[PDB]
Amino acid sequence: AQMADFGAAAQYLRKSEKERLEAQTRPFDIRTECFVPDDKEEYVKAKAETENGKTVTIKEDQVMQQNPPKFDKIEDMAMLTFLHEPAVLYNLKERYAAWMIYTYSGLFCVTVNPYKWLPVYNAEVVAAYRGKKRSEAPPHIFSISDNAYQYMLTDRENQSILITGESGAGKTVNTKRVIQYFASIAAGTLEDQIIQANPALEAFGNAKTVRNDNSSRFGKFIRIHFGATGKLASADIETYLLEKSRVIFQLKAERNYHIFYQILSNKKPELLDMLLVTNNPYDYAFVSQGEVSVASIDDSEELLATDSAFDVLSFTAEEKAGVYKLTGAIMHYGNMKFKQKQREEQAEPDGTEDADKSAYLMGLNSADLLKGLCHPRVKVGNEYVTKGQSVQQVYYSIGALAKSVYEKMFNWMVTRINATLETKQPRQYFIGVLDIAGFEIFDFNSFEQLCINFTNEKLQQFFNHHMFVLEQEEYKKEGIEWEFIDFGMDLQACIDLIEKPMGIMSILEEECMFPKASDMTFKAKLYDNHLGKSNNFQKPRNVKGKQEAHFSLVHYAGTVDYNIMGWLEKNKDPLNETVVGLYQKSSLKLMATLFSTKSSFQTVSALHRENLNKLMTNLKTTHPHFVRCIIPNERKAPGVMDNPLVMHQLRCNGVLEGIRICRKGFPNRILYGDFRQRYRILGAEKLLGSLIDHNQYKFGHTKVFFKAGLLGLL
Amino acid sequence: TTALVCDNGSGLVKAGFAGDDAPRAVFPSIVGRPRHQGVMVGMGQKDSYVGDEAQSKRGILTLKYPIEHGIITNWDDMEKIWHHTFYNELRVAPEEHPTLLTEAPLNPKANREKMTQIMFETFNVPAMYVAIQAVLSLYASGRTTGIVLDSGDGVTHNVPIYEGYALPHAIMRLDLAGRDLTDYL
Repeated sequence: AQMADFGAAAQYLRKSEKERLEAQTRPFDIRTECFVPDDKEEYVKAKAETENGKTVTIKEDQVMQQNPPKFDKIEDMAMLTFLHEPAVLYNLKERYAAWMIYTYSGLFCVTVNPYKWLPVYNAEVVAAYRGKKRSEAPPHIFSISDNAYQYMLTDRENQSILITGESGAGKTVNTKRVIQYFASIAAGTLEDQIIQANPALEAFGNAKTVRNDNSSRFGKFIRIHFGATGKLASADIETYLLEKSRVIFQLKAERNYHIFYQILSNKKPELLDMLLVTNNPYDYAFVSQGEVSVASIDDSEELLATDSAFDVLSFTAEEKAGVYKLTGAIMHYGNMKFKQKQREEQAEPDGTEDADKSAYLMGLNSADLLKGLCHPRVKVGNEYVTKGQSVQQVYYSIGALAKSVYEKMFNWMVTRINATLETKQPRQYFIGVLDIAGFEIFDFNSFEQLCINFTNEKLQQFFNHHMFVLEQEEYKKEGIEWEFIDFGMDLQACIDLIEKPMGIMSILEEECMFPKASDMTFKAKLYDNHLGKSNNFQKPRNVKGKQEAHFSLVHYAGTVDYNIMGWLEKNKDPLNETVVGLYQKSSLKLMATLFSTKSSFQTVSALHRENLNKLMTNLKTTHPHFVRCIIPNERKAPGVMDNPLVMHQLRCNGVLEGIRICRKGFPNRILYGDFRQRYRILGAEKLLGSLIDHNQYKFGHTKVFFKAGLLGLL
Repeated sequence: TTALVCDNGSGLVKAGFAGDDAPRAVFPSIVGRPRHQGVMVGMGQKDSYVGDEAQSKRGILTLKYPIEHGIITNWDDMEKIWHHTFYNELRVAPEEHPTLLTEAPLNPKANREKMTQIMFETFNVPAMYVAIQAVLSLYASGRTTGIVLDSGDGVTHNVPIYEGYALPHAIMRLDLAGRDLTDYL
């Protein structure tokens, strides 16, 4: 009735009543159809004796009784009776087979990339969601965006959109379609403007990851602004913490940010000659640690796209050649070589060719650079005194310099873009579009993975807090007396030992300052402080055949193992203020514009943690709205998803967390009339006074609440 | 499944796998404990060092042998040394390997009883066995007949064998060995 106005798209958004009513009467049994594990599917239906094309007999408290066919295509699994892994898995499988790539999950919004053009977005014939709520329309994200509009207008409070992004595609198209929706509602457009200069971010904050080929190594938080009354204004984007350790160190079979290789494509010899640089990548260490090139992409077209982006931006000749000079100088850093002074402990240079290159490039002096690197100076009270240096300390200084150069250049380009997309009258309200990397579980986890997992941990605890308070509100609404330990914070507050200034990263910096500290000493200290005294901290199970881990933590995404080899090199950032002063005077005006505005302790962990807390404060002042994109298959074919890949994804996507938490309901909350009609075989006081446990329900204001595992009997 | 050989001795632990040609781990049978103060906060002070780690830090440690004259006289230290031998030197799991320990002749019964009890309880070896050092020395010499004079760090003993038959009434055990020569020097 209310769906036929979507026409050809109604079949996708919500099927007609006929197939659904014939699907609500399927003959299925609760005691002859369960779910058992598997080697290729990991989860299969069966008939302890079990057969579905393969026979096994297993324990009777590991099977999952399949869901009732009353609910076998509902788009919101928050109403099922048997909430378990294969239930949700095959539910999504089925709703994706009979094409409906959209799904509600409690509070999330799970969508799947269809790999197929669908008119489910265009034209406005489907974008007619105007005015509606989420609960009544078919489960489209445009309804979510409309709800965000209604909320921001009716409370004058900022809103937030958090999508999972490490999926290669589905992130892009979903961002595009939602921002197009926002352009439409509160109406060379701002979307054109956004996607014009996006190659900047693509070339600076993206690199080939072992399980990807274009991964955003930073957070994109688009602020799309609205008028005081609700007409769209200009939109300023905000960037955050960046995996800047990538600047120097790269693992095997990976590489740092594209721009190096884009330039190195030997496309425009003017650059490669202005930077006095060859084309062999194996001559510059900061990029040649892993792989020098991936055959899944060409670099010439990337260089040309980036040139076009610089042109459409307000960059001049200097605002382009200077950035090229900065990148070239960072690369010429990679092969600066120093030796101990003969018979004594002091770094001495051997060959200054790269020093000449860098001094010419940045607008600096070669001798001044060399000495200020070899002779740091401090402000002691009201005096100046030089400091001696071992070679490794100077190498630390060089790496920190390169990192800071790259980071501030990145931030300045961010501000430049935010300016170039800004011309508008005074505004008040906006919607937050938070793009972020997701959880990582690779076969060899390292420090950067610990950082990203901690970020995602904070974000997941944040979401859990949100869903906790909304559920508590709903329970107060129906007079439903039920109180519980905060699901939002306490279950995860114990897995953030990493932040407590005695935990993992704290002890990490402690060792960074501790003399002669080794990874073995670090492991010793870790085991002293946490082995046995923590339940989440456990020893890894290193069985010969895999790379060795050194400790294991139980996150929400399973139990993760890490290998601590090389982490002191990852975290140390002793910044050399002398060369900072050198920068603040350079003739290369871009350098001065970067570093315009009574040190030896800076750790990547510290800055990472503080930026994370900054983003958390940025969020906690607003109201969130979540999105969960999924890549169904790796062969990119439409129609079928490979279940182990998608299952691992959904595990790390965190929706299973929402399922586990609503299991602590009463996730099933029904009215009186529906249950009175559907189960009258013999007002609800008499109907459930007939029969089970009386805590299975909580009668209040024409609402019945059910724990999972009750409607499999009805 | 392969088995372990753990010739203990009173001056050197020699361990390895049954089937090799030479012991895989050879380190001093010694346990060191720090005697001095300890001032650098956060240096990660260990309570005790074993093996040859205690040999390089010996400037600040007080060294102790848990075996005096072939007899184990400190069972905690000996348990430390065995734990080291299994987990840090050989890097195996004792629950998956029969262990062949070795002992000198004519030393108390409680020694072997405690050896086997320690093994079976605090290491859960699948099986074990306690041989005599002179018999094994004769195996290695490739003979079945001869009088073998074994002289290690703690005890010197003769065992005469003939055609594979021991003469237990002619076994003579003497209690000066390498360590008494070290002290005399």
